[PDB]
Amino acid sequence: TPEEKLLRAIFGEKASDVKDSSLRVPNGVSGTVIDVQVFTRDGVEKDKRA
Amino acid sequence: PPDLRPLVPLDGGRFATSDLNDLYRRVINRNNRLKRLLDLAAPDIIVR
Amino acid sequence: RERMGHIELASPTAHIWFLKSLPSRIGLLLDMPLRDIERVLYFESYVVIEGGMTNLERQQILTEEQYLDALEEFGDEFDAKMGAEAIQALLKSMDLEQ
Amino acid sequence: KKRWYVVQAFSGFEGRVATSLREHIKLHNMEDLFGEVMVPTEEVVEIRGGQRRKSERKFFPGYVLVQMVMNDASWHLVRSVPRVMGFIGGTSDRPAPISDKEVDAIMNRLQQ
Amino acid sequence: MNLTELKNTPVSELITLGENMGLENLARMRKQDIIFAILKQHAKSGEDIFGDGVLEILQDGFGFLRSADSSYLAGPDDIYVSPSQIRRFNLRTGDTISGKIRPPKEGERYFALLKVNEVNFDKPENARNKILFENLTPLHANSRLRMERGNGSTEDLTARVLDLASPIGRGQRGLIVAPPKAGKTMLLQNIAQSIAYNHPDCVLMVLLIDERPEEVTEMQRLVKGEVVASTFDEPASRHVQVAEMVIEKAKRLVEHKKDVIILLDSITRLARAYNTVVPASGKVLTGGVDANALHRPKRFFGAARNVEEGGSLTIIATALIDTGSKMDEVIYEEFKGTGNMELHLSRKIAEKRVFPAIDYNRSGTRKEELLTTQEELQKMWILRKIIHPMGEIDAMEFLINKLAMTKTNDDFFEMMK
Amino acid sequence: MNLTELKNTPVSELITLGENMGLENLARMRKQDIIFAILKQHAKSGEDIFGDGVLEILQDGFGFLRSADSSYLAGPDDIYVSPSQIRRFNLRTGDTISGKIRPPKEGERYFALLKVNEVNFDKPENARNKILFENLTPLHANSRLRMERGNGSTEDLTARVLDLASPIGRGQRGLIVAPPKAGKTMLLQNIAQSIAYNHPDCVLMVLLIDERPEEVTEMQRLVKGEVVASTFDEPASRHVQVAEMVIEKAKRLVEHKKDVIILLDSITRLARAYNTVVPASGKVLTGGVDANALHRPKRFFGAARNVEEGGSLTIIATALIDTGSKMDEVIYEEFKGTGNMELHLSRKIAEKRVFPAIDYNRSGTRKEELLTTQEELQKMWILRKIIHPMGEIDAMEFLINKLAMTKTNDDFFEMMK
RNA sequence: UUAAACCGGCGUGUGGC
DNA sequence: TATCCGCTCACAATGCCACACGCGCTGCTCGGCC
DNA sequence: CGAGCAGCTACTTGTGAGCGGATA
Ligand SMILES: Nc1ncnc2c1ncn2[C@@H]1O[C@H](COP(=O)(O)OP(=O)(O)O)[C@@H](O)[C@H]1O
Ligand code: BEF
Ligand SMILES: [Mg+2]
Repeated sequence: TPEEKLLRAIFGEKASDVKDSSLRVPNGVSGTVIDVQVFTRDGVEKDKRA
Repeated sequence: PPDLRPLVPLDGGRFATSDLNDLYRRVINRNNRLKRLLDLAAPDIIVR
Repeated sequence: RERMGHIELASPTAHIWFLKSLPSRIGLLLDMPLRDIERVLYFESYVVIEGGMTNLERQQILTEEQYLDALEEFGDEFDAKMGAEAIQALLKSMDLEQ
Repeated sequence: KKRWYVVQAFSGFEGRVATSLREHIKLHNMEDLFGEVMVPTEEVVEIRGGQRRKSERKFFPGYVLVQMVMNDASWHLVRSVPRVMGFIGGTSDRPAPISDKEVDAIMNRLQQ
Repeated sequence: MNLTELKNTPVSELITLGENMGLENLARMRKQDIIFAILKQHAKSGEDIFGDGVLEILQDGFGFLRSADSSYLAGPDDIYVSPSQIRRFNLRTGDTISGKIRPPKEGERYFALLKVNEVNFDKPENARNKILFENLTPLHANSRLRMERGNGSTEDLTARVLDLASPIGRGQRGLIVAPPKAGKTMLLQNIAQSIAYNHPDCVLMVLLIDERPEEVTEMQRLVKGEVVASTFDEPASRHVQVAEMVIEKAKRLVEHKKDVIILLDSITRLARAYNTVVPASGKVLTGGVDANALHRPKRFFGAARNVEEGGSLTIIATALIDTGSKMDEVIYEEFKGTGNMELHLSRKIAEKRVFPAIDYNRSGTRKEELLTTQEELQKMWILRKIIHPMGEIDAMEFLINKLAMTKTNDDFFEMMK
Repeated sequence: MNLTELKNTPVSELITLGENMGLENLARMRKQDIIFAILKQHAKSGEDIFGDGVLEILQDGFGFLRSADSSYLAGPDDIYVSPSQIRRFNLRTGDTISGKIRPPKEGERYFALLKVNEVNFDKPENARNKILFENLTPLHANSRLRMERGNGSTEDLTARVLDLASPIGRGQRGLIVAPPKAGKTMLLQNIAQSIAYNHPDCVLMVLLIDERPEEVTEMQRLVKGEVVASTFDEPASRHVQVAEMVIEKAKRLVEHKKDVIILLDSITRLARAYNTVVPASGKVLTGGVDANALHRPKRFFGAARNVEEGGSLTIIATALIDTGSKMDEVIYEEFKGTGNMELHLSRKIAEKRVFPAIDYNRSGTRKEELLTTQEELQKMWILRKIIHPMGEIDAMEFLINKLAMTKTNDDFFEMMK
């Protein structure tokens, strides 16, 4: 409904974002991160870490 | 049944599919074309 | 998983498992070798049914020129279906006890 | 007599297959033995209304049955152009075309 | 038979007719669902049903025959129209089509129209060979549509005042700018009644968008003609659906050389729905309206025009002000410059229980000389000259008193003497 | 053959011509779609079609030949122009090109122009070796363009008053500042008619942006010359398209040493469209206008100039006031300082049915001594001296009475004696 | 109607035994 | 008109385990019953 | 308008049986 759209717009850019959709380490393997690699598509805004 | 030949969500236009689905697709397409050809009084060699 | 559907085909079709099993089941049932049935099912040849007063045998196969030249001798009483329909008609009118 | 022989081809480019067949006719000035293409893919919807105008101007099986009085050199011509998947017809490879009643039928399909 | 022939009557006659047809309990399902079941049984009796409706074209190419009494909306009795008819005749949106229909076989959806028998109350041959609507030549209002009733009612003045403020004619584009609680409802009511009584030749098509259902019921069974409406019960999708459908029906009826009056209230809610159903262009305007949110409203508004060849389309869409926010006012602005006919109503005088409170000052008509005779135009010019130098309350009380002291408008001219 | 040759005539002759061509039912499709189908069949007859149109350049490098009768907009008969012509001759936007065209093969889009035969009514050799428009030397109005008709009509005064208020000449930049319901329509109408009748040498190019379609039809078939317009039926995109296209056509025609009069109404709606189609700079001005929203309007306005070498471009763009909001007034302000020719119209006198109500006080022309002879300039100075010390109503009634009591302007001078 | 609790299909290549 | 001789095709080829990767682009035509 | 079709190998070897076939 228009109220939902105007509400999610006035509260920033938020929706049914509850999707975890995050990568974790596979169950059983430890380690220490030593290098991060990120590559963006032309046009997408680069985050500060990139 | 569809559970035996699944279409799991592979991202993008690329899709992880079963093999039988393409055969069923082709068979249904040919069957629909044959059903629509007989009504249009199509040539005998064409329906053959 | 247990519930399934079906496909209504406008034209009959022959099952390949009884065609090229070596030996076949339809070829032995019709007393006809596999090559003639193969030529019939793929529309390079015909097969006649309900011979009767004609000079031709029923279980024989015909080609395109054979169906052309043999059409003028008998028009109404002569029946020559082509494809899986002809095979189905042969199977329907085939007795077993005799 | 220039009969109307039916032929199947590499589909998808069927119109371009017809144009290439025509180019091959006009190359060897084969219009003596040959006629035209008769690709009556002419279901002619033009519902150019609001929110959508892309109408399907083409609907017919991928057959481009050509009028010609057949010769074996003509057969090897129509097979020499690429995209000729099947020259159908009951035969070894020298078929008999469709009758004239289906010529009237295809005239109906063209007019519609 | 015809669906509307079963629709003019309440659910009670439909129930007893279904009992005559020998079916399941009809009162349980909806009355339009009752009509669907009844037509299904009537088709089961071995007869071809005769249906009618205006055409709605989807992306697939087929059509739906929406009925008049169903407010031009989706229903179980919407006749399916195969694409072959759109290939033969190419019936566009809004074409009133009547013809033979068959029942839906199982796994199908609705009734299918076999052969058209009537195209827009004319032979089907005129449907293919015809000049289109956006292809016409728009013109100004040549013929004048008088508004006064002629027997001197109290709200008859509400028509006379228009004929005294700014005339209305065929093909005009009228706006009604009024705040809430001003008197627009009764105004358009008596306007429709006067158009129907004094000018029964033209096709009265009253329109209602997002109002009370009681208002819809009061409008449908009070005025002459078809009354299609879409209240708040339907979202912006069905709002824009019914709007474009009635506008295309009017386009087709003008193509058939007929006059169509479209009294719409309100245009601001229609604009809100349009702004709701437009894709975002990554930017907003002043008030909270998208950039391309006005294109389709402007199209719907400018569909009205006067034609050289035949027929006219005159829309009177009410504009709403005093809503507190900007966007609605923005709409109003974007609509003062496109319409060639303004009419402004007063709420500051309506709160004084002074009706009807029409703004005589900012009312006007472009090319109004074609809307009235010569000497009547001179007398109206002199009358506006008299009305101008006095105050607002002065002009309005003078209007109401001296027009209720009169009965008709030419009698008013002959009394001012 | 030529598209305009099939366009000057209505859809009826197009229908019978298509019936002569033996095609599908033509009346069903649009009349411009009829022309597309008809030209397709004419090309099927084995002949090279001869087309013409003004060039529109996209980002890809090819061009479109937009036709005059199609209001310089997108159409199915827009001739495709291969980039090779832009490589050989480098035809810029607005260049009227006529040449041989071929039908579109399937999977193509439109007709393709093979070889140019006429470039701006001149040989193609002048197209490559030519001095450009923004490369010219702008000057003031040297030659005077008289406005009075000469037979003494009632609206002939509406021209005379200009010649009595502030002269108009070639290469000038004119503004018409007027509120709504003031008399701008008939004013520009008789202005165009007088320019055409008294000065048929110059190219009359009347322009209309976002008005009623009836107004467009009244303008097209009343005045001499090409009438391209874009009503509210088209969004800001097509508005800016037609605007830049007519301005580039005028630029090219002045490059070819010809005089172009551009009567535009209104400039405020054009500025609104421009402000609608500019990228947001994260800030807004007073009234609700973007920062860079004025650059392209200012370019379009200053395109008018008088040239040393040949030709002139004189634009008369009407400014709109009394709109209630600020932004429009802002436009007006940003436009008083760029134009060197102001003309102000009165609505406070127009409501009194006193026409024509031109503001004689705030009207004026910069370097007006080059616009009129010596002693006529002395007499105009003395006449403005007489007009000044009396009131507004006094000056205006004196104007209208004593000029309707006259027939021509020099006769008016000889009667004031 | 209400309350509580819970919610790798295919091919390919390589290597090893 | 029966009996070997040779042509032609189907069917099969250890089992596990571990790791890794790649399963495409664009134009046309057909399907139409939310 | 969406979806599906489509256009841009040659050393495996054995074992076995079914089907001409040719030759008296
Ligand atoms: N020169 C004139 N003579 C007579 N009437 C005029 C004249 N100029 C304007 N009018 C009146 O003005 C009205 C049209 O106004 P319009 O041109 O639309 O105003 P604007 O264009 O400034 O909004 C007509 O009804 C006409 O009676
Ligand atoms: F009302 Be006018 F056309 F500005
Ligand atoms: Mg105007």
